[PDB]
Amino acid sequence: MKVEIDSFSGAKIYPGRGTLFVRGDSKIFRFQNSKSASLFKQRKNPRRIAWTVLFRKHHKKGI
Amino acid sequence: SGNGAQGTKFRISLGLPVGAIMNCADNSGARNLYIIAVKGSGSRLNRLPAASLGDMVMATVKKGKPELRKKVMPAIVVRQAKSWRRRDGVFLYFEDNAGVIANPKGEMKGSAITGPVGKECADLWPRVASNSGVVV
Amino acid sequence: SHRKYEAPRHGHLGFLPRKRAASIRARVKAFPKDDRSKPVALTSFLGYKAGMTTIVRDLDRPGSKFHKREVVEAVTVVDTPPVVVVGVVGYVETPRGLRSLTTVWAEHLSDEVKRRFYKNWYKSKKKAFTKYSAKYAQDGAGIERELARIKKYASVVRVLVHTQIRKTPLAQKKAHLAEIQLNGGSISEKVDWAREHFEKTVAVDSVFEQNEMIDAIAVTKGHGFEGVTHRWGTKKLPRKTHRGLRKVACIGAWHPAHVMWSVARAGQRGYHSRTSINHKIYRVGKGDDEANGATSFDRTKKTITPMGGFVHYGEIKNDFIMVKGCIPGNRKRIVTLRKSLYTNTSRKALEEVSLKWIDTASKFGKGRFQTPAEKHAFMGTLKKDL
RNA sequence: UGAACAGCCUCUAGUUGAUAGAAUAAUGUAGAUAAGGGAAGUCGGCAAAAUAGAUCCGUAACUUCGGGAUAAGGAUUGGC
RNA sequence: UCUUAAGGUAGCCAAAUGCCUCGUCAUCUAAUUAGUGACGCGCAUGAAUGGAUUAACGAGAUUCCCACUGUCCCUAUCUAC
RNA sequence: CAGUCAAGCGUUCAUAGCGACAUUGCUUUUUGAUUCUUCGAUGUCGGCUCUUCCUAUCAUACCGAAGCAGAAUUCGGUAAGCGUUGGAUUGUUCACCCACUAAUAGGGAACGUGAGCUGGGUUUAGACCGUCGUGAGACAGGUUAGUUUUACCCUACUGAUGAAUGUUACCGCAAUAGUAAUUGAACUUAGUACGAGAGGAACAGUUCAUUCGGAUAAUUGGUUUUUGCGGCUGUCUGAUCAGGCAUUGCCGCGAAGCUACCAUCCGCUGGAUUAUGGCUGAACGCCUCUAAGUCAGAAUCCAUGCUAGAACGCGGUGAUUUC
Ligand SMILES: [K+]
Ligand SMILES: [Mg+2]
Ligand SMILES: [Mg+2]
Ligand SMILES: [Mg+2]
Ligand SMILES: [Mg+2]
Ligand SMILES: [Mg+2]
Ligand SMILES: [Mg+2]
Ligand SMILES: [Mg+2]
Ligand SMILES: [Mg+2]
Ligand SMILES: [Mg+2]
Ligand SMILES: [Mg+2]
Ligand SMILES: [Mg+2]
Ligand SMILES: [Mg+2]
Ligand SMILES: [Mg+2]
Ligand SMILES: [Mg+2]
Ligand SMILES: [Mg+2]
Ligand SMILES: [Mg+2]
Ligand SMILES: [Mg+2]
Ligand SMILES: [Mg+2]
Ligand SMILES: [Mg+2]
Ligand SMILES: [Mg+2]
Ligand SMILES: [Mg+2]
Ligand SMILES: [Mg+2]
Ligand SMILES: [Mg+2]
Ligand SMILES: [Mg+2]
Ligand SMILES: [Mg+2]
Ligand SMILES: [Mg+2]
Ligand SMILES: [Mg+2]
Ligand SMILES: [Mg+2]
Ligand SMILES: [Mg+2]
Ligand SMILES: [Mg+2]
Ligand SMILES: [Mg+2]
Ligand SMILES: [Mg+2]
Ligand SMILES: [Mg+2]
Repeated sequence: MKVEIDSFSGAKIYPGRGTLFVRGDSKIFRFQNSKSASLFKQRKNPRRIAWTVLFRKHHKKGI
Repeated sequence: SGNGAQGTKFRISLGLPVGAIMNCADNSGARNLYIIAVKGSGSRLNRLPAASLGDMVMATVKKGKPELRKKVMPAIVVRQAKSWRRRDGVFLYFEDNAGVIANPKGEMKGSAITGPVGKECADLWPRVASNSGVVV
Repeated sequence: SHRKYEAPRHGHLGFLPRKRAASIRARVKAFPKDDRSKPVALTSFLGYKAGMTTIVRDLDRPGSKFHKREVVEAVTVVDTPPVVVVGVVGYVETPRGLRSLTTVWAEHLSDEVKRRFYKNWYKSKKKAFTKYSAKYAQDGAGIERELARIKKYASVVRVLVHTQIRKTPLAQKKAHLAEIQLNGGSISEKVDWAREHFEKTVAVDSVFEQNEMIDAIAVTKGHGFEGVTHRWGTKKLPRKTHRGLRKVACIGAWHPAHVMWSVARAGQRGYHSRTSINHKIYRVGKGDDEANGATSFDRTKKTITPMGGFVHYGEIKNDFIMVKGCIPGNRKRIVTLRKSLYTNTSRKALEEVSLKWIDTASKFGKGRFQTPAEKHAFMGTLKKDL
């Protein structure tokens, strides 16, 4: 019962939701859904995807 | 699972059937392992024996040291790459399929493991757990 | 000649015929064995499958790796508004079988149960039980005579109950009527427990308790006509097969010069009566209880209903049963929950379950918030201004 | 458009013909997609997939010296 | 020594030709009645009834490898008719 | 494939296990023998797929015997309930090997199964080779290429309706038929019993797993005409906006539904028996599990439980047409 944070979108991950990905260098990425997993696998920059936490932080939205 | 295995393994989704070539994660000299059998597998018509994380398999070496090639030897699967679900609800997977050459008792032929190792594999195989670096 | 490679049979010959069940309400075919010492009680209950959700709990299983660790489990919610007792049946033992002797109904019946006796309720003059209600004219002497007959005869006593379907988010309006056996106490005690519970309601917490193992009796989801590949699970034929590959290649030998009853053949899949057993009750929730979904570890003020409601069902306003795993039947389907037929001491039973968290994210998509307060606190202010 | 009488869209001209309506079971015929594995399938990789244009690199054995050769194997490509 | 008209030369080979036969050895594989390379008393190879080789070519036959994939593990789902 | 006898083997010893010389049978899964059926045609090998049956039992249950300390084995009884695999080479049946496994037992069903497939083989016409033949040609010799047709009828089977019973509605019973779960590992027992040592168990308990079955879709994954949102090419609507067409234009994501040991859950407890071991106990003053009587006791049987519900089996109950 730990609420994790999506490594791409910054979404909160509740138990049993999404996937966990272990990269070859043993770095762990958590994804809330297959949308975040797919954009990460497509090598999209989270800072250039308008609805992510990094994007809104970088462009100072809702602050 | 099998000889030298510490305890029982809760079921993991099978991702590696017979004929799968998985990377070789130790420093024995082999570059890959060709899965030819899975220890403890059941019997069903047309159903391939398939391995998962923490399973002992019988494998051959197709790339690597010539003294390691052309032989049948045990191996333990240390990274799966097929998504599996732990009891705590997490579905996870690695990039690649990896295993380490073992003896039938469960001691690693090599002395180091390259890359991460699944937690189920480390809990089953103490020699793998002691030789491993980062576990998941 | 012989088969040349052994393979187990496809399917189960004890679930035949794979035909549509005679009714949408699967019948309870065996009740728990009576114990005259215990107090008089119901043996089963009626409810409606709402949907499934997810929980997290600590596991108490010594010797297992996940002992004292958190486990995510699927559960099924059944909406169980209190049933209304409207009748009592007496059953006498005969060399031909258990035979109904008589039925006694309550003085007043509701419209939702009177609808069950009509195919066209709107056209009807609604004359049902009008002359029967006159048996209570002076002192219900006819009712007393029939109850006396049930006490004198009738080794087995069952009560007729009906659902309160009006309290569910269903369009049906026609309540379900069922017989539920009474276990405990003498025959006279059972007859009394029916008589002072006519037109009264029975709550689900008076029948089922926390951690109890119960059975689910329901008709399964319908799928219409199915071929053998999915109705029986046979091997698909090769890609090169002329005139179809979703078939059984050999449906019999030359002799016997017939197709066997045991050969897999296409036909109706689903809509079968199923009695599934050993489902553990994880929560008995109350309708008149805000924070149904709040636990000891949570204290997050939320009901059991997911955001946007249970998909295709609606919202849970009544009492409910949370059973581990899945039960036969689809959402909105009438399901009968029966007490366990035997005493289970397998230590997978009789293990006290304390929930830590109940999932209430939307099931209409990839729900990422549990409450609207959580959603508003995460997303901040939107253009839509409340 | 494009190397193009290729494929795709349009102008002039011509046609709008081929029994229809309703519903979307199984099995088909035609078209597709698939986690992980990757020929373990099968008599046999049958069938399908993968490759593919152009530019610039880089191309072995062998050879009748003409070839092999687009060998193999790589990089790039829009708009303004 | 017997007998022929003369006794199979150069080559080539369990070959699309070798019965025995799944020949023996090696290689290829975890494992090969398959493939390849050798061997040759060759049931019954062999020189324009052409022998041996051979670059290039082939909707010819065959074996292995890389890639690739629903061929398969093991199925599922969708569209039109 | 099984039996009878018992020379001999088995340190000692015919019969723990074997068992020569002989000899009695059984079976029809080999190959022959025959020519009764079919030549106005019964599609002729194998494999794939799928069901069932047999037992002469490989494994699993319970047992008896051993040259059974233990472990591991071997012989045998009840027993076919339940399983009996993945591959390399071969068209192969067979074989052989690799490997897992509790085990990789043997057979039948028109050498089960071609309007089920496939077409590798065999099995027309093309072609090559070797031998044979003057030759045309021959070759259960090799090689290569060679159209696999029809169900809409009857029955069977799988599912689906349905007249008739005063009508109609609801709640039920239960005859009959079906039936299901299976196997392993790890921990503990225990480095204990046993054994000089070497080695090395079992019952009770606990946690998982295999094979199978029934369901289910919270989650993860797959699927996409949600043609839902966005993107991209070509062309057309003068441009913009917004769209058409490219037989679903293509790409990304994609709810819902469906769905996967690719996901999750669940798969009962009583009685009577077999083999076998017994008690009491004669026959036969003794003995004896048997003759009378009787006690335990198997993956067996029958119930419990589960599925269907006789459309010519039954019950209870509601209303039963005022012009
Ligand atoms: K999905
Ligand atoms: Mg097969
Ligand atoms: Mg065909
Ligand atoms: Mg959902
Ligand atoms: Mg131009
Ligand atoms: Mg056009
Ligand atoms: Mg047309
Ligand atoms: Mg795939
Ligand atoms: Mg193969
Ligand atoms: Mg072959
Ligand atoms: Mg092709
Ligand atoms: Mg070349
Ligand atoms: Mg010579
Ligand atoms: Mg080969
Ligand atoms: Mg050769
Ligand atoms: Mg020769
Ligand atoms: Mg040509
Ligand atoms: Mg004759
Ligand atoms: Mg005839
Ligand atoms: Mg004739
Ligand atoms: Mg015929
Ligand atoms: Mg026997
Ligand atoms: Mg094969
Ligand atoms: Mg035949
Ligand atoms: Mg045919
Ligand atoms: Mg036939
Ligand atoms: Mg042929
Ligand atoms: Mg010919
Ligand atoms: Mg019965
Ligand atoms: Mg299923
Ligand atoms: Mg147009
Ligand atoms: Mg066109
Ligand atoms: Mg005695
Ligand atoms: Mg009836």
